[PDB]
Amino acid sequence: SGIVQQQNNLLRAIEAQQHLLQLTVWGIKQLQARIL
Amino acid sequence: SGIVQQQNNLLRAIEAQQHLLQLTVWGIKQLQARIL
Amino acid sequence: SGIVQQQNNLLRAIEAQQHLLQLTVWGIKQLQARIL
Amino acid sequence: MTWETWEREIENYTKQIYKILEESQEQQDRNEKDLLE
Amino acid sequence: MTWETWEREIENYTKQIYKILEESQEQQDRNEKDLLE
Amino acid sequence: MTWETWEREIENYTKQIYKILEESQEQQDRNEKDLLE
Repeated sequence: SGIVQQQNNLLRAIEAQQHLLQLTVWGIKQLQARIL
Repeated sequence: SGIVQQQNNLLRAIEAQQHLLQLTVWGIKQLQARIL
Repeated sequence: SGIVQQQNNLLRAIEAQQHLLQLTVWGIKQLQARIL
Repeated sequence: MTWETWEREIENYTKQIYKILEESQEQQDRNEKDLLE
Repeated sequence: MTWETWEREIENYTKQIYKILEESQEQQDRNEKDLLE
Repeated sequence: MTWETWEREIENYTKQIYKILEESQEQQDRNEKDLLE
């Protein structure tokens, strides 16, 4: 039980980090387009 | 024990990843401030 | 078996995200070299 | 490396990550079902 | 998305992650204690 | 923070995570072997 529940939470953390990663990609693309 | 240890390994990797994410955010903000 | 399999899945996710993170670091460095 | 390649690489890894996240969701599903029963 | 909404979204998800990882730490503690039993 | 220290921290956490991922892969293989045998 405890292991399966912690796997759920690690997956949620990874999912949130994916959101942050995609936000950082957006920022880089905005800067890239600006200075091209 | 090995399964519990691996959960800790993954947690540690996610935490390190988060520190890297924090640094990329800082860098993007620095560039934004200069370009905009 | 399912718990071990999920540890592999989460490890693969973190590894894949680390590649994405390295690409964002490259991008920040690319922009930094132009702006400043 | 060109920004064109950078973009392609971003899209590729993003695609792969979502595949892995789907597998992980499906396995989490199996594991939670297996536990409850 | 604008730079203003970007920043707030970064903050939002960062707080979410801190919360999830704190919960995950607490769960790690419990699983390690359970492992003796 | 400045760009020099940023570069240093990038390198430091990058090495940190590479070591943890290596350890994780080794542990994964060990757990799979133990499960089978």
